[PDB]
Amino acid sequence: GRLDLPPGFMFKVQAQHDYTATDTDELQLKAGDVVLVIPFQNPEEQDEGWLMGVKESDWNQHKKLEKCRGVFPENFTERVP
Repeated sequence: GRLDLPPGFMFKVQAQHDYTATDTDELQLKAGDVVLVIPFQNPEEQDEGWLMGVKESDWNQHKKLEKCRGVFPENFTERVP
């Protein structure tokens, strides 16, 4: 996939449910998905219980992550050590 990693990135997470998100910049998660926790552009754009993360596949497009950026409920996902 990508050659470089996203700056500010935190870690990889694993969804535990299928949350269909349909927005202009939402993050669709599927029960058993892989998403990376990254620092959004601002916390004022983040919701309560939802953070800015990108899917594993999207990572491959890290080249244009700026267009892969999305949001997802952390309480609906799990942290991957």
